[PDB]
Amino acid sequence: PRAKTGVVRRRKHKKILKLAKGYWGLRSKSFRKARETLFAAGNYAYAHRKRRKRDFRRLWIVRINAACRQHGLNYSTFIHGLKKAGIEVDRKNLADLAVREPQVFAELVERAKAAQG
Amino acid sequence: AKHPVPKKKTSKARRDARRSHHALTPPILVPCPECKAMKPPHTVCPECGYYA
Amino acid sequence: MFAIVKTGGKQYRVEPGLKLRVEKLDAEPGATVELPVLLLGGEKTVVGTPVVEGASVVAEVLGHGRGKKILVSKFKAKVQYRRKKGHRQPYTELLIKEIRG
Amino acid sequence: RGEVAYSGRKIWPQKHTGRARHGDIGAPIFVGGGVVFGPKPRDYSYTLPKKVRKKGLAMAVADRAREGKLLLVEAFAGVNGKTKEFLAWAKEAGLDGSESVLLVTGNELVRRAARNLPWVVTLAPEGLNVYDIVRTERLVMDLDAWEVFQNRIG
Amino acid sequence: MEAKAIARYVRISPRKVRLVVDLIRGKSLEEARNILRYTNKRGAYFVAKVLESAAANAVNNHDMLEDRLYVKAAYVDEGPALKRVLPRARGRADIIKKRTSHITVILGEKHG
Amino acid sequence: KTYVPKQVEPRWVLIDAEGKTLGRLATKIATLLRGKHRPDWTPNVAMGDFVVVVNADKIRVTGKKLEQKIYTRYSGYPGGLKKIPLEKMLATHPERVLEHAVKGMLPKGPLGRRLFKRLKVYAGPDHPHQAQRPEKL
RNA sequence: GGCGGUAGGGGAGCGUUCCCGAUGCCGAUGAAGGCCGACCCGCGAGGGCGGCUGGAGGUAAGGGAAGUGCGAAUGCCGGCA
RNA sequence: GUGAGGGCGCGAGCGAUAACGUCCGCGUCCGAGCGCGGGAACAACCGAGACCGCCAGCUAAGGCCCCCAAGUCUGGGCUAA
RNA sequence: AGUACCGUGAGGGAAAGGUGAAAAGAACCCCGGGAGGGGAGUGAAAUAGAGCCUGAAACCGUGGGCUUACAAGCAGUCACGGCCCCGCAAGGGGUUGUGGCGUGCCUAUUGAAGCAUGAGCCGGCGACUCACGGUCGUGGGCGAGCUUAAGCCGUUGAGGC
Ligand SMILES: [Mg+2]
Ligand SMILES: [Mg+2]
Ligand SMILES: [Mg+2]
Ligand SMILES: [Mg+2]
Ligand SMILES: [Mg+2]
Ligand SMILES: [Mg+2]
Ligand SMILES: [Mg+2]
Ligand SMILES: [Mg+2]
Ligand SMILES: [Mg+2]
Ligand SMILES: [Mg+2]
Ligand SMILES: [Mg+2]
Ligand SMILES: [Mg+2]
Ligand SMILES: [Mg+2]
Ligand SMILES: [Mg+2]
Ligand SMILES: [Mg+2]
Ligand SMILES: [Mg+2]
Ligand SMILES: [Mg+2]
Ligand SMILES: [Mg+2]
Ligand SMILES: [Mg+2]
Ligand SMILES: [Mg+2]
Ligand SMILES: [Mg+2]
Ligand SMILES: [Mg+2]
Ligand SMILES: [Mg+2]
Ligand SMILES: [Mg+2]
Ligand SMILES: [Mg+2]
Ligand SMILES: [Mg+2]
Ligand SMILES: [Mg+2]
Ligand SMILES: [Mg+2]
Ligand SMILES: [Mg+2]
Ligand SMILES: [Mg+2]
Ligand SMILES: [Mg+2]
Ligand SMILES: [Mg+2]
Ligand SMILES: [Mg+2]
Ligand SMILES: [Mg+2]
Ligand SMILES: [Mg+2]
Ligand SMILES: [Mg+2]
Ligand SMILES: [Mg+2]
Ligand SMILES: [Mg+2]
Ligand SMILES: [Mg+2]
Ligand SMILES: [Mg+2]
Ligand SMILES: [Mg+2]
Ligand SMILES: [Mg+2]
Ligand SMILES: [Mg+2]
Ligand SMILES: [Mg+2]
Ligand SMILES: [Mg+2]
Ligand SMILES: [Mg+2]
Ligand SMILES: [Mg+2]
Ligand SMILES: [Mg+2]
Ligand SMILES: [Mg+2]
Ligand SMILES: [Mg+2]
Ligand SMILES: [Mg+2]
Ligand SMILES: [Mg+2]
Ligand SMILES: [Mg+2]
Ligand SMILES: [Mg+2]
Ligand SMILES: [Mg+2]
Ligand SMILES: [Mg+2]
Ligand SMILES: [Mg+2]
Ligand SMILES: [Mg+2]
Ligand SMILES: [Mg+2]
Ligand SMILES: [Mg+2]
Ligand SMILES: [Mg+2]
Ligand SMILES: [Mg+2]
Ligand SMILES: [Mg+2]
Ligand SMILES: [Mg+2]
Ligand SMILES: [Mg+2]
Ligand SMILES: [Mg+2]
Ligand SMILES: [Mg+2]
Ligand SMILES: [Mg+2]
Ligand SMILES: [Mg+2]
Ligand SMILES: [Mg+2]
Ligand SMILES: [Mg+2]
Ligand SMILES: [Mg+2]
Ligand SMILES: [Mg+2]
Ligand SMILES: [Mg+2]
Ligand SMILES: [Mg+2]
Ligand SMILES: [Mg+2]
Ligand SMILES: [Mg+2]
Ligand SMILES: [Mg+2]
Ligand SMILES: [Mg+2]
Ligand SMILES: [Mg+2]
Ligand SMILES: [Mg+2]
Ligand SMILES: [Mg+2]
Ligand SMILES: [Mg+2]
Ligand SMILES: [Mg+2]
Ligand SMILES: [Mg+2]
Ligand SMILES: [Mg+2]
Ligand SMILES: [Mg+2]
Ligand SMILES: [Mg+2]
Ligand SMILES: [Mg+2]
Ligand SMILES: [Mg+2]
Ligand SMILES: [Mg+2]
Ligand SMILES: [Mg+2]
Ligand SMILES: [Mg+2]
Ligand SMILES: [Mg+2]
Ligand SMILES: [Mg+2]
Ligand SMILES: [Mg+2]
Ligand SMILES: [Mg+2]
Ligand SMILES: [Mg+2]
Ligand SMILES: [Mg+2]
Ligand SMILES: [Mg+2]
Ligand SMILES: [Mg+2]
Ligand SMILES: [Mg+2]
Ligand SMILES: [Mg+2]
Ligand SMILES: [Mg+2]
Ligand SMILES: [Mg+2]
Ligand SMILES: [Mg+2]
Ligand SMILES: [Mg+2]
Ligand SMILES: [Mg+2]
Ligand SMILES: [Mg+2]
Ligand SMILES: [Mg+2]
Ligand SMILES: [Mg+2]
Ligand SMILES: [Mg+2]
Ligand SMILES: [Mg+2]
Repeated sequence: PRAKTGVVRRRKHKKILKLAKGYWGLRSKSFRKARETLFAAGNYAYAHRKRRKRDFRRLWIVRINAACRQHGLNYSTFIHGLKKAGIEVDRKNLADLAVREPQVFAELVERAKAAQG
Repeated sequence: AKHPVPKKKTSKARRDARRSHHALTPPILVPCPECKAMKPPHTVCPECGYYA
Repeated sequence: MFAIVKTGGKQYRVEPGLKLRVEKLDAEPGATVELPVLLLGGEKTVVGTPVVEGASVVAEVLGHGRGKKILVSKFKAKVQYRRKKGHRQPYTELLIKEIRG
Repeated sequence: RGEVAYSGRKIWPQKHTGRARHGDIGAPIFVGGGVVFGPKPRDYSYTLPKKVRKKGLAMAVADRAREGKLLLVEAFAGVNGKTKEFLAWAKEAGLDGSESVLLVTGNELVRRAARNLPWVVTLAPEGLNVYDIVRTERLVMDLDAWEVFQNRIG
Repeated sequence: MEAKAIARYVRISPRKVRLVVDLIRGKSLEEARNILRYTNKRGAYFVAKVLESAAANAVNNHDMLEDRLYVKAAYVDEGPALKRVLPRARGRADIIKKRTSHITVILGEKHG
Repeated sequence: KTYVPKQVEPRWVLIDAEGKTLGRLATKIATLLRGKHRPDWTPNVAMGDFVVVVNADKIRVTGKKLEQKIYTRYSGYPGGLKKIPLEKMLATHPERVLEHAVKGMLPKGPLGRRLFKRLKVYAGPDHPHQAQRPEKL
């Protein structure tokens, strides 16, 4: 019984070569190079997922300290407010209220200023 | 073969790029007073003739 | 009225009636669950003690569902170390209804 | 790479040649070279302990007996080797062709008869063997046969 | 209706004629005849010969009016190479590829 | 799913200059060039204020900076490193000081360049009185 | 409650060739192979479905035996750059 | 399998109270954690042991004037280089 | 095919198989010196048209969609926005503007993106087997026993002695 390669290898290559569609130049036409790229990208994506968090963690903090500044306080001071004033509400994200419903935000600014000191 | 030698296969893009200015241009032709045919300027041509 | 509910370990606001996908939840295929877990309102309701001591949001479990597959794919160089996991994450579809405060 | 038809010479020097490095086309890394641990004729047979061979035959027969398919007979009325005969004969016997029948008998003529049938496998008494037993859904045999079966194990 | 015409196996390099073809693409038939006739390239000869045989077929087989058809499209693909040796100093020997061309020219009715 | 801001409209400002400390002014200034004060802010977009400075010639600076603070500038040529003390800058084109001070505090990408155009520096005061001149401090 | 991992030890699986299964079943209303998918099942290697090609083969469930999986060896043959 | 080890802290010899030097002892990290945050960048220095997912949350070292998250924070001194 | 070719010679030693059920292998006309095309015609099929079944990949080309001439780069990846294409929809597909992040694969090594090795690219060929004997584990048969070798009879995919 001789088991020639047969279809197998082609299929494996093509399977991958699809994954690499769109990649610049020889890096989507040659199996070998595309593969090498995918390795990297796989690791990239997975590392950037963990990042996506950090990025918005920040994006929101800027907005907050932004509109939180208009009423008259540092993000630091403002946080200390709601963290002390019981409101574990507004996961930083939902302090998007600064954009729609500024009044609601403002409510949270005095509530904070107050119980803060 | 000897001393200087290309370090890396020219990219198929970087190649065609070099061929930027390679395209040709149409010959400059004109209708002649003689026949209705076309001549290049300043040139006696068949089906036509000239004058002195 | 805007209404911030917490659930599946994540905060989201909610409009009177609309579809929302949330971390999978233990409930019937088509039942109803309250997210008594709720903060604020569109008529200004600072959530004092973390949660409003009295308020609720009602929603219908429009159905469960998996999610488009992601390829978690580790690769450590010089060390022939490759790993390819497929991962699709479960969830459920809440249709909002009563934001009864 | 020894039995292949090529010669010994070193394809080329192996030093300041720029070419790879080699001995002779025989080398299994050539296309048209020798094969590696490719197959060579070998005896696949072995000696399965006798106790076991019998146990098997007994258990095989039995399995059919316990299934009710086993059916000893002596009444072979359709004699002269002639399929039609055995055909009609099996009709009576309750063998129609809905199930495969391993027929076992001493009489070569009964053999001749059933032989050409595509749902029957003819076989002498000494031929009894698990594979054939197991193959067919239905065992049926001559008394002289069933006897020389008990002879082997009884 | 469109109207094809193809010269296979034309013994000449692709890169070479492709230059001349790309000169007539999307052109008036009469203009092309004019260009090709006077354009200075070995490739003119072949591209012209086919460009013609196309118009021919266009009229005698697909009854388009010679007076209006134009170059709807026209390309040139590479046919099998033609390899020769080329003896070289100190005994090396490069193999010179004499390439070849398939030239297509499709013509179409002037307009509507 | 976080809010992405739409097409806003430039808010021109008008910062003074005289008296203000070089560094400390620049700081504020850039945070306007980037929108980072406006809550509706977003990195990828670029929508900070059109800052306009006047009388930059009257920028103050602590210590011997007028003498010590030298700028470098390397022409591609050999020995082409040409240095220049703060004095000389303020003497000649002065806004130049305030300009780079800010430039050096803007992000290094393309929009960082785009952001630089947003800044109009002078010494007069008096700019081209476009429209908005909302004074600030 | 544990779960980074090279050399290495252990375990479970996927796929190629061939055999029993087979005097069978799939198959021109379309076999193998090729091309294509944003679908379905599998953690995965894979498996399935659908359209296009292709024109005659293919081979379950459960087992069995191996010339059984390639990116590299200045590897070998060919094609093209 | 391994029998080239490497750096760092400490304790000695050698060395010149030289060396990304060497040679032992104890420990440690890299090796195999060139995975993640800090140190501009940087195996082994500080922080921490990555099963996968999350546009949640607290903190570690480090850091909070702008590039760059977060105080141009409060109070008392010193320094003019 | 021991041929072509290589070697003075002993001697080395290739590549190269497939239309179609049938030749029905394309009369005749058309452009062309011819080759080769277009039409006509044969055929179930002619992208079966003659080194002609299938016809993959690298590689070359025409057309279309998106994008690019103030930009800094292991070519990805994460986010957002534009444009084009699917779809009742919500969604989805293609492209890439800006923003964040990011030192190729293998090998060898105390340590490599490494200015250390290997690889132009693609396709196919390519490396832990087998026999006997050992040793342990393992699924069975029998057990103070267990088992047969060569061979003989039988069979021609039958076992038995
Ligand atoms: Mg193989
Ligand atoms: Mg598939
Ligand atoms: Mg992409
Ligand atoms: Mg990589
Ligand atoms: Mg945070
Ligand atoms: Mg607003
Ligand atoms: Mg509103
Ligand atoms: Mg030009
Ligand atoms: Mg005259
Ligand atoms: Mg309550
Ligand atoms: Mg790496
Ligand atoms: Mg290694
Ligand atoms: Mg490496
Ligand atoms: Mg490896
Ligand atoms: Mg109410
Ligand atoms: Mg020979
Ligand atoms: Mg020989
Ligand atoms: Mg030999
Ligand atoms: Mg010899
Ligand atoms: Mg040598
Ligand atoms: Mg070489
Ligand atoms: Mg060799
Ligand atoms: Mg040898
Ligand atoms: Mg050969
Ligand atoms: Mg051969
Ligand atoms: Mg051979
Ligand atoms: Mg019974
Ligand atoms: Mg029945
Ligand atoms: Mg000419
Ligand atoms: Mg006409
Ligand atoms: Mg062309
Ligand atoms: Mg010469
Ligand atoms: Mg060449
Ligand atoms: Mg003033
Ligand atoms: Mg002075
Ligand atoms: Mg100098
Ligand atoms: Mg000078
Ligand atoms: Mg002015
Ligand atoms: Mg668990
Ligand atoms: Mg593990
Ligand atoms: Mg195992
Ligand atoms: Mg075979
Ligand atoms: Mg059928
Ligand atoms: Mg049908
Ligand atoms: Mg097959
Ligand atoms: Mg087969
Ligand atoms: Mg299919
Ligand atoms: Mg099977
Ligand atoms: Mg092998
Ligand atoms: Mg390998
Ligand atoms: Mg190779
Ligand atoms: Mg070659
Ligand atoms: Mg080659
Ligand atoms: Mg070449
Ligand atoms: Mg040692
Ligand atoms: Mg040591
Ligand atoms: Mg050690
Ligand atoms: Mg040590
Ligand atoms: Mg030292
Ligand atoms: Mg360790
Ligand atoms: Mg690092
Ligand atoms: Mg350092
Ligand atoms: Mg390390
Ligand atoms: Mg480190
Ligand atoms: Mg906190
Ligand atoms: Mg702290
Ligand atoms: Mg701290
Ligand atoms: Mg102080
Ligand atoms: Mg002080
Ligand atoms: Mg021959
Ligand atoms: Mg021959
Ligand atoms: Mg010959
Ligand atoms: Mg000769
Ligand atoms: Mg000779
Ligand atoms: Mg050959
Ligand atoms: Mg031949
Ligand atoms: Mg004939
Ligand atoms: Mg013809
Ligand atoms: Mg005629
Ligand atoms: Mg003629
Ligand atoms: Mg003629
Ligand atoms: Mg012809
Ligand atoms: Mg002809
Ligand atoms: Mg025709
Ligand atoms: Mg017909
Ligand atoms: Mg038909
Ligand atoms: Mg066909
Ligand atoms: Mg041919
Ligand atoms: Mg055929
Ligand atoms: Mg194009
Ligand atoms: Mg184009
Ligand atoms: Mg399109
Ligand atoms: Mg276009
Ligand atoms: Mg760029
Ligand atoms: Mg990017
Ligand atoms: Mg559309
Ligand atoms: Mg539809
Ligand atoms: Mg709807
Ligand atoms: Mg699309
Ligand atoms: Mg890093
Ligand atoms: Mg080495
Ligand atoms: Mg070394
Ligand atoms: Mg090692
Ligand atoms: Mg390099
Ligand atoms: Mg070297
Ligand atoms: Mg290298
Ligand atoms: Mg070496
Ligand atoms: Mg290597
Ligand atoms: Mg090299
Ligand atoms: Mg070469
Ligand atoms: Mg290959
Ligand atoms: Mg036992
Ligand atoms: Mg025999």
